[PDB]
Amino acid sequence: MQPYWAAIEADIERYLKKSITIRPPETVFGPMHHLTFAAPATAASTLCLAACELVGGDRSQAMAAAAAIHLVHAAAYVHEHLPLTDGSRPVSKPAIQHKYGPNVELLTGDGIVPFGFELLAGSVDPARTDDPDRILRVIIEISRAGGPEGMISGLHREEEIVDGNTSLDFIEYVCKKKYGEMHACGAACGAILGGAAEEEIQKLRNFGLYQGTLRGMMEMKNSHQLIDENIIGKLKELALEELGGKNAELMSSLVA
Amino acid sequence: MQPYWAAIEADIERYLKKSITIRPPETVFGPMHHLTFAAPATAASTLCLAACELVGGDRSQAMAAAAAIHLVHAAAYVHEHLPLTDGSRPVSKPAIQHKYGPNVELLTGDGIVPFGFELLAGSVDPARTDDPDRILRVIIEISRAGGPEGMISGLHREEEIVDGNTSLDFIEYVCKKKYGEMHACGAACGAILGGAAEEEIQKLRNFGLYQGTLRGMMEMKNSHQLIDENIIGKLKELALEELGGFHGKNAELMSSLVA
Amino acid sequence: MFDFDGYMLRKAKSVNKALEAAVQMKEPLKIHESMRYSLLAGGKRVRPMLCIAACELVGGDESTAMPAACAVEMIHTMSLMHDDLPCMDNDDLRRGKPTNHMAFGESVAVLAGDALLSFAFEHVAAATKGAPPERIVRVLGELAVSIGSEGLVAGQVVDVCSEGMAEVGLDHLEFIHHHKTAALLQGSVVLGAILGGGKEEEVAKLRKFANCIGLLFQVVDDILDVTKSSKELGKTYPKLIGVEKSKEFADRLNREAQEQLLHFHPHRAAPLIALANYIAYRDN
Amino acid sequence: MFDFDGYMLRKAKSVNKALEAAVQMKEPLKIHESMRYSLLAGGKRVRPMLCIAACELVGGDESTAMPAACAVEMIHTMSLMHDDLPCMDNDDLRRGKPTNHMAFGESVAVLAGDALLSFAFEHVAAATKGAPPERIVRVLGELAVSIGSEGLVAGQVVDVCSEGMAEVGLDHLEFIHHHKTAALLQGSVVLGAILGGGKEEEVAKLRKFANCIGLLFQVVDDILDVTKKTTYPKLIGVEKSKEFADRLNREAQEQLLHFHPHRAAPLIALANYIAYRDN
Ligand SMILES: CC(C)=CCC/C(C)=C/COP(=O)(O)OP(=O)(O)O
Ligand SMILES: [Mg+2]
Ligand SMILES: [Mg+2]
Ligand SMILES: [Mg+2]
Ligand SMILES: [Mg+2]
Repeated sequence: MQPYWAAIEADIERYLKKSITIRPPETVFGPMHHLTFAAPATAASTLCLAACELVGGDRSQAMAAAAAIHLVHAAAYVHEHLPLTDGSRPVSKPAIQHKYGPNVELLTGDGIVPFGFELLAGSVDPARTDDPDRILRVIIEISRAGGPEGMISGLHREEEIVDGNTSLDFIEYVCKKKYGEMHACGAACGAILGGAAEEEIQKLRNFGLYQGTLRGMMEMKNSHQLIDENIIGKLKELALEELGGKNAELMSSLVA
Repeated sequence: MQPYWAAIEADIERYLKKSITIRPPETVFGPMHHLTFAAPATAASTLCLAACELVGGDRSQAMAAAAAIHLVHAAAYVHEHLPLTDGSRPVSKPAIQHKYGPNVELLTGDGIVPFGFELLAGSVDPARTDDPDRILRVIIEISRAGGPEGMISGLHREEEIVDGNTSLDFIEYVCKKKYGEMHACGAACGAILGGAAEEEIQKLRNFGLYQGTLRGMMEMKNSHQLIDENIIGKLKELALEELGGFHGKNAELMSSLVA
Repeated sequence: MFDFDGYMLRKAKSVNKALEAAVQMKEPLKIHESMRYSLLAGGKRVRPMLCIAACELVGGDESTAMPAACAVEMIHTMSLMHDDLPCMDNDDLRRGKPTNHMAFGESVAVLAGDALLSFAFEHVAAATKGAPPERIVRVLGELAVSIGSEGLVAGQVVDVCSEGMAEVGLDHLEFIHHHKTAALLQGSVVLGAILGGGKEEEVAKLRKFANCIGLLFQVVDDILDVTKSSKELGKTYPKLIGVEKSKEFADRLNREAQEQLLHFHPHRAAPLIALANYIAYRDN
Repeated sequence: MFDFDGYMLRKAKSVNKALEAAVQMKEPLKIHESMRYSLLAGGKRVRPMLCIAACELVGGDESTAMPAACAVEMIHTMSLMHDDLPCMDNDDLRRGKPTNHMAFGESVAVLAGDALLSFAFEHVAAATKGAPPERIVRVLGELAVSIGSEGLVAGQVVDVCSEGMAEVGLDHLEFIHHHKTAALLQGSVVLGAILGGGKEEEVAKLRKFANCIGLLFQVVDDILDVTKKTTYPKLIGVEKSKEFADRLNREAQEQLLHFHPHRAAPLIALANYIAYRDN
């Protein structure tokens, strides 16, 4: 619970800082580093490791993946904050600070994303024999959740939210697409790398979907305030219902 | 058009006239009849009779579905030309002729559709074992084809078009939804009904999808000529390959619809 | 003893859940958002309950009837979405909220309405588990019959097409209510009866019964429309024979209706006997 | 070889066909409409050719390499998409057509480019057939490195951070070129070879070949703009720059000395073509 999700955010942050080493040229990695860690953590990575240990796997087995997921999140987070001149992207009041410039952020975001797969492909232990198929599947899962049918898709629609005049049904979708898909991907991957069977992988995959859709739903509440509870309930019900001990009923701590 | 296809089309009109008969209350059946044949003819409907023969079975078997497929289309046609007072949909130039007022049109279209399924449910022959299984599967293809992820998506997105200031890609998507989806349905349904087998169905389906889209673009040509022969051929092509594996005096006719 | 308020309150919950689930948000968003807006806005779920009750009554269970149950409420919804349009009634309130076209535009409303009509057939055809193919098809046919040119749509068109005819005979007015209102309630009970395994006689008996609470539900629609407030309701006989002689008739039907249920064991009929009185007696 | 253009034209078609298939229109329509706009814009398709050629070079089969071939074009396309953005080069045109962000806005341009980059990996991971997962994953790692901060992006980052300093040396210039240009060519050729069942030795030659012709392009391109800010001529003079180009072309062609004369012909041909261009 409390300090468990901590050792997780830590073991992940550590693995990232051990992998993104500022060096020549400090102009490239100077940003690649700052932006990778300047991005808020995403529950998706946490959920990735948690799911692994749940199915019985060793945390490290899904560390490259969890790292891969934060990178994709990070890269996307940066890009959704780039200042645009044509005003095609509505101005989000939570204006984050920009150390580096628009050209360096954009390119760094394009550098971070592939680094995730590098780590993945580059973490295949040739001594282990299921490592190949399990990672190839995870690369599919991750790239597919960060692609045009997933995250990208949520980022796009989000720009259609008029605030004071946008139903909750719509927002949930944007949240399902912006976070849900990624979180789904998260638990799903943690289970695959874990060695879980199709039965579990799916169940953990559904939980994540609802889990991520609920989390980002919480993010949204901040701004517009049609903060219904008949939606927070529906989701957690379906989330919990997707659980047929602790780790087996701890994932249900984010829905309380 | 080509003689073969006009003959099939004629049959469907006869079958439809046999099925739809003006009668009291004429206030209801008058509009239901006129609007049925007022809608443009669709190749997704005749594609069902043809596709059926190609795999073996007889046309008469697919007549019920082909009829429903035209009716679901008719309904959609009437609705897209509905006079919308609040300028919801981009009041387009079309302005076709309207015999009946908005209300009766809106409503009859809602009466056209269920009738498509009535004909199907009633087409069930007691001296047939599979009848219930194919007609159930076809009812699904049609309802889905006519669904919100089918024809309705095409109609919805179509409004988003602004004269000659929209890509070929976008327009091609619209035709794929508005026309391909239904056409693909008619090749499948016909196949299914004919008793065909998956691999065949799937193909005929893909064929219809492509043929349907090509047909859509062809009528989206006059709307604004710019459809280089590339998009057409790309489609024209794409469909034929699918037909690889169907031989006969019929199998070449199908190929004629796109060539 | 039988607790109606509860039986119905839970049947409605079960029904609202299945609905909410059958119609999810998905591309194209606005279209689906329009579907959910009117459908899950919450009604009384009178029709879907009739289906479920008729099914359980003859032997089967809710699970088997839920899809068709949800379907009839889908078509019932799209019918209201279309009745409110400018070319029709041009209304601004429905289920206590701005009309669908008012909220999404005349274009979306229609397309979202046509979607519900069509989707009702897909759902019943593909989601009904626990009934042989021929039976499912049969039901599809009955629902089609009940909402078409010899059913619901028929009542609606004859209705608008008689805007003037100030001769309004009780046969014209009988025809309207029978189709514009009774038609779908009849289909609801029938889909249920058949799907549960009901004998031709049980379907016949339930049909005639549904038919009864048909001319009834609407005689009420009229009495509630001409007594309640535009705010209580959330959105004709009481004209030719007055608002008083309309309550002398509405009874005859209620009884003549429950007399049809004597065909079944009074214990099993409790829901219908009941659901029949919430129809004769309700506040919207 | 005979008919080097016909060859490249064939490769381009087979590839364009596959690209159309791979990225189909769909919801959300603007994100995809943007992707196709830049991707199916019709070009030379050198990278996809380098990939397929490299595969067939080692008894590989074009079929097995098509997904990866498409993948490298997706990255190139998206690099060019972001490249034209206002915060960067800010170009309103490209090949006589409005640039991507001008047609769909900056937001879509950005996102669709992102969509092409991640899809690049998806398509390769899931569409690639005729090779063991160990090979595919490996190939994915290679694409990854070719476009990250040790490849494409590395080159494009130093280049934007260099427009300020006007005192660039051959060292600084060659880095920008190896990363912003040869990196992706290196990837392409390496993907084809791995998926083709190429020995590590073979894979290593091809990696070099690519680097030579990668550098070769920018040099010859610098020479031409003179026989018609920093450049090879400003640094070492034309005469010398040419000397380099010939050395580059000579070396590249040696890397292919041992594969079959016939299977190597296309690359040798592309090498010369890069050296003896009038524009
Ligand atoms: C538009 C048409 C055909 C109207 C006639 C049928 C009718 C009286 C429906 C009202 O249903 P309801 O009173 O149960 O409304 P709700 O479902 O909102 O409770
Ligand atoms: Mg009204
Ligand atoms: Mg109303
Ligand atoms: Mg540039
Ligand atoms: Mg530029």
